[PDB]
Amino acid sequence: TGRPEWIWLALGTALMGLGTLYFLVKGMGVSDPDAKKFYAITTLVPPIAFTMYLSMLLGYGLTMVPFGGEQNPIYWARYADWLFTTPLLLLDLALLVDADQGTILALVGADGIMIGTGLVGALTKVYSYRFVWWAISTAAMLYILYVLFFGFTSKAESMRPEVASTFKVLRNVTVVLWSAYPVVWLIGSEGAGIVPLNIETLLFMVLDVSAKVGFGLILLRSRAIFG
Ligand SMILES: *C/C=C(C)/C=C/C=C(C)/C=C/C1=C(C)CCCC1(C)C
Repeated sequence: TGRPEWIWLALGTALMGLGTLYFLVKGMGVSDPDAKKFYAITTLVPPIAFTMYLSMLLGYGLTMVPFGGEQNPIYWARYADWLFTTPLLLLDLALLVDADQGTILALVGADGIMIGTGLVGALTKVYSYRFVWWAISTAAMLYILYVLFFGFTSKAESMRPEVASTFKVLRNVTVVLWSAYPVVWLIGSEGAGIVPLNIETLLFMVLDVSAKVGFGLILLRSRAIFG
């Protein structure tokens, strides 16, 4: 076919593939057991994004959903990707500040609701209900951010400054990048259709890559990962 944003899918697959190998390589030359924990988790995040980007580049994970008088193109492979990568990122932040089991389970659960309702909204045919789902998905997100900001940050103070300070950088990159997603969804293909798919795809890879490979790098090159 050759859709305009394939170029962006091509750069997403590429960046994610590099990050994967570099983390893999760096992670298997590490003997520390906790370092090993963070490395296994993080190195798992980019490959999952890689395959989902590949398929899309190659033509899968796309479906035409009717609404607005149009047959709209929704890249659902995007959710099959985030469903597994967002909770692995949360877990990565949660292990850092020694979050409790209830917090994690709730952060991950809340995270399950967000990608699920978001997907249901991306699939919904009554135009206005799409925004209802989008609404529930976003509120689930605000709960997660509130927890990362209010809860986690507090427990990171029971950690060394090197640890509390690697966390606030990662928590900040997460608050800023996550904040953007619901807005992209809104003004683009899933929502208003103001921003065309090709610019939306570009916006999405820039965030996906910053939030994954960007997040991983900062985390795995830190000394705070060591037990
Ligand atoms: C590697 C991928 C990351 C860090 C993805 C983060 C994705 C989000 C924070 C997505 C959020 C969404 C909403 C708040 C509502 C509408 C639909 C979503 C799934 C785009």
